Amino acid sequence: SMQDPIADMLTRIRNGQAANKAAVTMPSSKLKVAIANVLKEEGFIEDFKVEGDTKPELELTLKYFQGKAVVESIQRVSRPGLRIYKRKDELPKVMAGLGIAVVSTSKGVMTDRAARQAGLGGEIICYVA
Amino acid sequence: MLKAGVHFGHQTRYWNPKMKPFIFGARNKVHIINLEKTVPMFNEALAELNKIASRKGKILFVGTKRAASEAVKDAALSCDQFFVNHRWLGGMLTNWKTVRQSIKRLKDLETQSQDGTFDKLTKKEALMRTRELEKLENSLGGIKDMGGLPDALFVIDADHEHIAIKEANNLGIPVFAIVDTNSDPDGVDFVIPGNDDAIRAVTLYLGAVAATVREGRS
Amino acid sequence: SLSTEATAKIVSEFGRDANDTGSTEVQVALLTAQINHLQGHFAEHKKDHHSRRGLLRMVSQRRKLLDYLKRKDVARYTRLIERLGLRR
RNA sequence: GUAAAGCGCACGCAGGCGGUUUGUUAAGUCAGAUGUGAAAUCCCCGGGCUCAACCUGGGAACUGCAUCUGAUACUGGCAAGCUUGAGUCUCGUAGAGGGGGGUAGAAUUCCAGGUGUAGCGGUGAAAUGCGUAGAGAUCUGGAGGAAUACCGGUGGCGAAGGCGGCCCCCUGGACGAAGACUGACGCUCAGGUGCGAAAGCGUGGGGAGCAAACAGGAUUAGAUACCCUGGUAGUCCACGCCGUAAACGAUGUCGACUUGGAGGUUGUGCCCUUGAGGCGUGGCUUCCGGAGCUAACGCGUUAAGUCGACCGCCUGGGGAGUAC
Ligand SMILES: [Mg+2]
Ligand SMILES: [Mg+2]
Ligand SMILES: [Mg+2]
Ligand SMILES: [Mg+2]
Ligand SMILES: [Mg+2]
Ligand SMILES: [Mg+2]
Ligand SMILES: [Mg+2]
Ligand SMILES: [Mg+2]
Ligand SMILES: [Mg+2]
Repeated sequence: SMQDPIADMLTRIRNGQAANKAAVTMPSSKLKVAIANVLKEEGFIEDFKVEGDTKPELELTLKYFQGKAVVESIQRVSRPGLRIYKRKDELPKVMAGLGIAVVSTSKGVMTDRAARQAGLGGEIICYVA
Repeated sequence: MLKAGVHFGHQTRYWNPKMKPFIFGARNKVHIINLEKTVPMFNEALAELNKIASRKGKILFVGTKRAASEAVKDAALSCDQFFVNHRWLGGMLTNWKTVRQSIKRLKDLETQSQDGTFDKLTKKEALMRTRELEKLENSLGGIKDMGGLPDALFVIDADHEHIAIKEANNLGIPVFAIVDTNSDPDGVDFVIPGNDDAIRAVTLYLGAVAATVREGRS
Repeated sequence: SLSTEATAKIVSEFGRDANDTGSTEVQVALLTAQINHLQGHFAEHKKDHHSRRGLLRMVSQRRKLLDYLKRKDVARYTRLIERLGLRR
């Protein structure tokens, strides 16, 4: 059963880009959306939206570029049953900077560089390069 | 794209999830080539041919299928435009270096029968050499006057001329095919979804494209 | 499975009101029925292993059901047990 | 998957993991600070022995443990709900699913008798064997045991093993439909529990056919075999024991995404239903196959593709699944 909702979003995305699928959908939620917002304000997807009233949806429109899809590498990190929490100076550097690492800080779902510069640690989430 | 009302779609239900973004409908089982998105590529893609076509663009036409074949000659021969309507050879493009050897032969042998130079030898060895042209000209004909890889290329339907397409892109030759439903477009950089045959669909775009290729040279 | 009559009947007796089979307490009782009854069918034959599966399955389900009740409302839990003479 | 390696299969305690919204907390988590983290090593910058080894000044490091102050996104505690997960109900759906009891017809063998006469049976040939004490064949009556031709299939059901005539009785599960209801009650699971083909073991029954053993006969150089003529255990039954299999998809379970084509199976919505006809849309199941994966063979929306939760197992071959 859905023991890890986060992964699904990530998995759903990578699979889409590989399937040339326009966008993607899924039952949104606090974190789900917040995470997507990072992918948006960074450059990995066209945009995103939360449809439905009682039942949350998610119009996570995947983005593409030239003769290839945007997201070329996106995996989980702080997976369940093996949560990973790191400090400010203990934050990884996805693809030497070219990529990004979505991290959950006490301030919000920031990015490696972001939270890092702010001066605070946080639970990683993925290495969407 | 008004004339497009003379070819519509084709192929029952075999198609290919790759040509899906180009299907108007599927009435009476058989799909329907989305003529609406075919128009944009009709010209845009066609216009590009005129480009290189301007400088004696060696536009090589392809199509061995019954209908096309007999017609390919006319449309292409309308000018420098080369063509091949008798089953593509294995390497006539990539292995041009070795394939050409037949071209030279066909040429010299062609002249043999041309002027007073073929008449001689026993009917056996005499008529034997006739056979050669009876075939060499069948495939080497629409290329014998070609001096190396064509400036570009243009085939009727890729799904059948697969071999041709491969040799092209393998050498780095642009591809313009009119593949329909049951056809892999990924092998063509300029796809033109349209009936792979149809008495009109063939002759139509044939001379239609030949225009900007023969009439399009300044 | 269970007698339509006895089924609906046993429901109203524990239902939070009426026509609420899904009700927690309800499930237990309704389940305990075929449970306490199958005993006979099983007492006889005995080698009806395949049928045992259904029993053992629904049996374990009762537990997994009661534990819940005791977790989200110690009240109802301690009650139902009584009316059903459960817990040893 | 085939190289070493998916427990034969289930149920499930501990354990691990936990859909969703808000509030609350602030334990994990992050930050700041204060302790403590001996010195010497190590490291960087710098000195002193002609240099170097060496000695040394300072700092960094000491990944750590604790206390205090906060931060609240995430995990967790709590309270309150939510409904998509799971389950309950109603209604149908098909079925070699299970236990018990009946029961029919086809054939086999055997017994009795009628008819009839010199063969039958068997093989590659034979031979043993059965026949004049009358076989075989044929007809009539009867005794009994085991198994259900046809339907029947790429079929169906089941956790696995496995399960086919028909009839009833007791009984479990799976599926669709509209909805009505409970409200995360879930997934997985070491140990544990239970189910386990065949052969085998115990007690007591039953015994037609087949058949280890055994006995002849033939084959052969030999033939403790294959082949022939007989034939015991057993096979069948009841209750108990034994737990193994190439217990095989040689592929653990649960959940989510990822182009297609062809066909079987059963449920359901709709169409002059005017038709079996057509369209959809669920569960299951074969075949081909793309992407991708693969050492290749191959797998391919029923994955061995792309991910997540949990478990089992592998670490060269022989010795050895042997000894103790
Ligand atoms: Mg082996
Ligand atoms: Mg192995
Ligand atoms: Mg297995
Ligand atoms: Mg020290
Ligand atoms: Mg919380
Ligand atoms: Mg046995
Ligand atoms: Mg025995
Ligand atoms: Mg099945
Ligand atoms: Mg395949």
